[PDB]
Amino acid sequence: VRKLKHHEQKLLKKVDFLEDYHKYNRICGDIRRLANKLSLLPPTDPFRRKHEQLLLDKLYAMGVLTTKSKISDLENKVTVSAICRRRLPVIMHRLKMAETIQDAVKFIEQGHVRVGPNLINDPAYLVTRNMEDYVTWVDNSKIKKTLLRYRNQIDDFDFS
Amino acid sequence: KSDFKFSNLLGTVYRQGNITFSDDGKQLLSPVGNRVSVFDLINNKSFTFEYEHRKNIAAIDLNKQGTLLISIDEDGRAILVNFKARNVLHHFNFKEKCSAVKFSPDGRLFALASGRFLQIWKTPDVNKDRQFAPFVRHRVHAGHFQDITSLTWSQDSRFILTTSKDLSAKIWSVDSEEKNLAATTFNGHRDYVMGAFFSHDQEKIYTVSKDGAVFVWEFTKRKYSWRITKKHFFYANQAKVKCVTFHPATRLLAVGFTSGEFRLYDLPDFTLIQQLSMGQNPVNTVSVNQTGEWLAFGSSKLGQLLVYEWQSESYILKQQGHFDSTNSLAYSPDGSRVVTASEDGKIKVWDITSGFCLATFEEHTSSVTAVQFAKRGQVMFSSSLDGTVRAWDLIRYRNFRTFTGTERIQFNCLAVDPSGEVVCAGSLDNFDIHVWSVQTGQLLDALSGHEGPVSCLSFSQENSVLASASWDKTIRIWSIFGRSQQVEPIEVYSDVLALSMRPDGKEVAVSTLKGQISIFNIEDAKQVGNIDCRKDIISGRFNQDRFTAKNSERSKFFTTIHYSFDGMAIVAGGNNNSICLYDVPNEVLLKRFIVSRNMALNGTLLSTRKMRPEVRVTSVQFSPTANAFAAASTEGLLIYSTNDTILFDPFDLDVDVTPHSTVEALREKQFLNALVMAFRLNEEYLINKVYEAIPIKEIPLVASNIPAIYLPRILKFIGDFAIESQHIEFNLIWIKALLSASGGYINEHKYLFSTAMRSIQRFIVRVAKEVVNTTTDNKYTYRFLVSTDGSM
Amino acid sequence: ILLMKRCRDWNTNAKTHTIAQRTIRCILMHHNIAKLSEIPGMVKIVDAIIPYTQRHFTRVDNLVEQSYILDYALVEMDK
Amino acid sequence: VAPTALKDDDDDVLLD
Amino acid sequence: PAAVDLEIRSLNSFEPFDEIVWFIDALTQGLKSNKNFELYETFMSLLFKAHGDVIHANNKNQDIASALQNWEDVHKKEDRLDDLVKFCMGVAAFVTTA
Amino acid sequence: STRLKIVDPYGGSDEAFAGDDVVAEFQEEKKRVIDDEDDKEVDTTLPGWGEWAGAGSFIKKVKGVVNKDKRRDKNLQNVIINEKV
Amino acid sequence: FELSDVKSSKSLAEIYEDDYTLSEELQKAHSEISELYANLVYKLDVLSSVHFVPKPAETPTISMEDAPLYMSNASSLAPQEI
Amino acid sequence: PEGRWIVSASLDSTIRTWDLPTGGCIDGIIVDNVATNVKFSPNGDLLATTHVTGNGICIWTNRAQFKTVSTRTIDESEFARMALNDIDFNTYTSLEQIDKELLTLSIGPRSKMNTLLHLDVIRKRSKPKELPFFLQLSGEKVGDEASVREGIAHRRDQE
Amino acid sequence: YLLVTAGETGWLKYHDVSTGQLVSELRTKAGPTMAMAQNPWNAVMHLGHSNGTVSLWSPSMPEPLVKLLSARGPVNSIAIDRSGYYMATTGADRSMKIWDI
Repeated sequence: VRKLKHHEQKLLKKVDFLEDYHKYNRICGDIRRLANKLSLLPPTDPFRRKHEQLLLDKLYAMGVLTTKSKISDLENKVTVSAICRRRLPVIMHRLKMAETIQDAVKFIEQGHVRVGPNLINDPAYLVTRNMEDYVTWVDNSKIKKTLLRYRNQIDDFDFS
Repeated sequence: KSDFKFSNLLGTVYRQGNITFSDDGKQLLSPVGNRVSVFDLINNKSFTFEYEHRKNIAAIDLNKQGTLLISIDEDGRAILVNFKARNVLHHFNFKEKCSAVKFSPDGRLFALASGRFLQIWKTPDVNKDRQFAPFVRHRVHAGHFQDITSLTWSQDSRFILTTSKDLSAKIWSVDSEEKNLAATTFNGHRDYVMGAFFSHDQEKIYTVSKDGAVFVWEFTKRKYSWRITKKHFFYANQAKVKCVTFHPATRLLAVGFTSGEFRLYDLPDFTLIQQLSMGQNPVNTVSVNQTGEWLAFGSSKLGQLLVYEWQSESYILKQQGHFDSTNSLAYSPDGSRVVTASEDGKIKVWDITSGFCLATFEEHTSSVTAVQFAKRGQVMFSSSLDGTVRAWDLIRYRNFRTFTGTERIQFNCLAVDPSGEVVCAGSLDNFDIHVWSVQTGQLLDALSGHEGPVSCLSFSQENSVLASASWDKTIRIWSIFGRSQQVEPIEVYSDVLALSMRPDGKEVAVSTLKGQISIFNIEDAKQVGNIDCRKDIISGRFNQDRFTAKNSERSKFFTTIHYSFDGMAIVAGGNNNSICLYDVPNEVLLKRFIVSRNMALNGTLLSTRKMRPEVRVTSVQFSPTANAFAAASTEGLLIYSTNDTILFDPFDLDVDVTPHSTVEALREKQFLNALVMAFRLNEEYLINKVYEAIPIKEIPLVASNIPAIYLPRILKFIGDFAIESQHIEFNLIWIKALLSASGGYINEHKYLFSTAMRSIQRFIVRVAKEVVNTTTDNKYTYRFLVSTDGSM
Repeated sequence: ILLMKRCRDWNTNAKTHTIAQRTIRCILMHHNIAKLSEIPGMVKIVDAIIPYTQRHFTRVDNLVEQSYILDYALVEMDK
Repeated sequence: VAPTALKDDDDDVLLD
Repeated sequence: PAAVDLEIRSLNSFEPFDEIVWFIDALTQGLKSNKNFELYETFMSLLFKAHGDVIHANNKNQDIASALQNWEDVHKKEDRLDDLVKFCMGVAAFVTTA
Repeated sequence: STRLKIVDPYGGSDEAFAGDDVVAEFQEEKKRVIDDEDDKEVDTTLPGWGEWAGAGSFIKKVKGVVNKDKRRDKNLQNVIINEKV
Repeated sequence: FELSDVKSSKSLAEIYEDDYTLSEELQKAHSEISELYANLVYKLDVLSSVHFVPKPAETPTISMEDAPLYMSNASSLAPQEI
Repeated sequence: PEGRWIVSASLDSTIRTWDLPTGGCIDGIIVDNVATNVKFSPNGDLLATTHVTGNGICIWTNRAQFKTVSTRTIDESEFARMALNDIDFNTYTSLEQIDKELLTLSIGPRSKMNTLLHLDVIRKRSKPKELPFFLQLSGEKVGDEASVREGIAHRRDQE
Repeated sequence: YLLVTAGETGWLKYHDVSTGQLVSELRTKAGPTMAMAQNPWNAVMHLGHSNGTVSLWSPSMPEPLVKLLSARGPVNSIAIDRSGYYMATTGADRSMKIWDI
């Protein structure tokens, strides 16, 4: 509706009903309820300790955690910013593979970027810590020709 | 040089739809995703039909004659197939989502539940020549105001009961003249009506609602009209009725609920015959046998198909398919059984002959990446993404040992020594091959040398050398056994994804990212062959691709390859819609297969991942019987076999060779010539005919005189024929004469006869040994009783 | 009771099972098995000797099966 | 009849 | 299979044990036919399983022993298969191996 | 009626009601609202407070929301008015 | 172990009644531990998966997956174990 | 497609189907107009022929794909005027018993023998998964420790 | 400023658009609501069910104003005239019923 006048505002308030990180906010929140409740379960229990280790190892195995972590840290290390930096286009940028995130999204959609043996056309794909070493352009990318053409190392035999 | 055709789907039994019993009651028809599978309960056998729908199957039905099978997908597109000959008859599009299809008991007509419309059509005549426009609609009926849940036929093909979500059960007359007889709509239910049925006399109509209420309808004077004389209520605490069926002859009511349980009742007394719980997942479908003694049940969530004999409280069929896609498969050395592994982390053991899950293992926490057998075959090994490698004894079916690394290394590939004493696994994160000892369970040593992740591993069967492949653009040959250890690296053009080892152990082929199958000599470590795969591979544009398939580079490589046991062929598979069978010595494509034809599979043709299923093959191995190969894919285990042998491939045929002449030689008692001439024609019926008609006395004479060229072929024929044949003593006598007469020749050339010998030992080990085991036990069970003194 | 306990221990060893089996055979051959059943403590010692006895049966039979190599030898001479 | 239609008691008291 | 097991179990066990004798005679004739051997072998196994104690207690009874003895004379001839099966392993394992 | 007559290439060449008794169900509901909303005479006798109680050997009126005779729905057929709310 | 400091809703009959007729609540935790991890396992997996990941899923019960129905348990024990 | 038959067209206005294994003509047709071409479908269910007259292509439905065909040689004289059963149908059925002395198993699945022998354990494993107003309580739980010191201290009910 | 929704679940949702909050949540006890309609005069909801009873509903009160069955069969639709004097329904048993609110 139009901007409400002062007397209109005072009589009626909160009548203004009728980049999103909602999912990552839910991902962060879900991690919280684990460690909160995993604390509730008794410490000497063997089932809690293994389950805590599987979580710490796995968010580590993601790279949400740059280093190995204790549960006490996990209630604060995890952030929406941690999930986004694992996004392939954000990985694309830090590597200097693409100048801008939007440019990285375009290349991902056009199919010029391979991660290990598999090609990804989904920009929202996030990369894990064992896997970022192998992100690169597809062998027959026209982009990969301009790479080696300037440096004058374009080898036709590799078709790149 | 053999024609492989799709035979059956393993690792998978049921997805959705309505299960239908064969009219004889000895077979069960289950729709399996994009295809339909038939299970022979009496004979304990199974097959999957070759024809494929455009989309997943929605409803099926088999006529009482057993000749016409109709299947309809979710788009309304119907496929009529001759059940006996397993050939498609006609393709029709009803242009509407058909909820249910059911043949008339007379068989002339079949009814379709279409939204709030009931369509009645005329069944084509199978005896007639293939007609172009055989479907003629008898009538179309619509009084409902909402979707029809189901329909039921009268036993006399004159009235139909239809239940809809309008909280009404309603009846029609198939004959226009008989409309005044049955033009009633039955009401009273509080929720959706699930099933309306006739009594055997058809005097009574039973209607069942989703709430769990069964109403008994009878014509009575208050002048005469239908009224609810009796009311029954299912007092389920929260479970809702999901599927209902009724058998008029025996008055059995089988109701499947959403809570995952069912109840059997005897109407009109409402006596609870039995109640069992099917699980926590809804019981989607239910069917009754023609006799009424077997009950088939189905839940869609976990792919569940069960058959129950309520008479004896026994289970005829009880089998689960993998919840996820199968990531790897492994045959037993003899080929009698195959083991499958899924992304869930559960391993399953399957019997090739029966095609049913013998056992399941739940010990692995995460996805099981690889599965392999030892040479001996008693033991099985598997690697998983939980960080463990587990060894399994398949006689007692126990995990007798578990292996793991110091720091919980993630394993993706596994290899086992022929002696069954060393197990080696590879990882994507460690770049190292962990080596263990089977007997003791400790880490013998770590084989270092790769600068990239180890993609595949394999032990040479004979020489016992290990060949390892990695994304480091090279392949390494390890002579771990011996006083001194040597490693021979052979660099490769691009990233290697799969590796296959020659049964001779002299050669190794590898599939690389460039789409090349390069074959290297293990001893000389030099290239001997290379095949192009880029063009042959078929990849379909995914719906979200903003770049064309031809320009796409997503998957033109093969992530899995295996050799044929003869050694002249490679079957290759990858994240694509194609399986390609190549010939190693001469480097061509023998034949290519389309793995799937469902559009719902992506490859057939900002905080949310757009993420849908894709068509793919994870692993592909040859059967050791040398007659089939299995491909692990998302839908399940596709086994392609050469069993039909309709093709004509004569060997060394001449004008004088003729089936009549072969019979004439038999009549003249020239058994040796008849057998040779039959094998030259390569006709199984003629090869069979000569085989029994020779007397037992003449077997050693003929066997000693067989030419060497025909020796491998006769041994193969005996092994495959003897596995299912009843003439155990007759077939064995051939194996005696052939081994006794030509045994030395077999030893000189072991590999030429390797498959034929193996088929023989399977026959004598898996059936012949079992027979004598009972025979001796009875002989010994006999002796103790007679000699021992009776009790006072 | 004393004798069979010795036979159970002897049965476990493949180098001494032969003596045990013949002694047990004479017991079954020269006694009322009904009386053998009712004696307390028999069954539990009796339970232990099938699995070793069956193992010896899986062996020996393999020793038995292999012996037709000799029958392969003679038929090779006859040629 | 409906339009859709086709076309001793042993005593339980016993002595012991 | 379910019908066969109820069938053999139901077989009466009171003297003179005629039906037990009759069942032995039926199987004895069946073996002579040399057909359905694995089936004919297994019903006898179930017969001992369900009625081994009944038979053992009355071994000295002439009728059981006589029908029992004839089944031995038949079964004893079907021992060639054990020798037949035994050879092929000895050579098959050897031929493929050495 | 109750069957579509569709003329297209593939064809076109050439009712009663039954149910339960609703009126009794509603006619049953009408007492229950009436009985609940009517005044109730609760027996407040304490058995044995002043007499022997055992094997060998006071009514209070409670006001309802509306009397049965003062209900608006009375004389209205097929009508139920819940005066309580 | 902790002593309740508030009224026991159960009377002495009820206390002694319960006596006549490792911990369920502790296992109720362990049960309700599991699914969210199964939920947490799925969500980041589909985020982190190149490839399709499906979502994880009185009356007597039919156990449909059997880990052989013909094998006997006694036959699965070694002569050393017995 | 299976390589078992030839169908040939000739200027005499006839189509002949020839069975290679026996090397004889099994079926004969007389076409009003000469068929210039004959081609089998990849599946073999259809046969396509073109003729000297007519702008279209005639398609023929292979009945052999739906049922067996007798391989008896066609009569030459009858065809001109118009202008062992198992062998004839290319099949064989195994004998019930080759010889009486020779041992033969039952005509059925081989898992039947395994089922009968162990049928007892089949049933056991297939079995589905599973106050008074004056209690009678005494001893330590009730605090009557004296009775315990002095020595003073249901299967049938289930049975 | 309230959005009312009737569904087969039978739970009657009362949502106010301006406040962006669900005012009240109520179960009819008459099963799924076949017909839904509003009377402009009193802003009272009218619901239709299989039994044929028509339940008059309001956000404020816990259980309905009025329960009336006019048609023996399910009421497919409910119509209220603009004045609110007259209320019309058609039963699934071909019955049509004209009523006064």
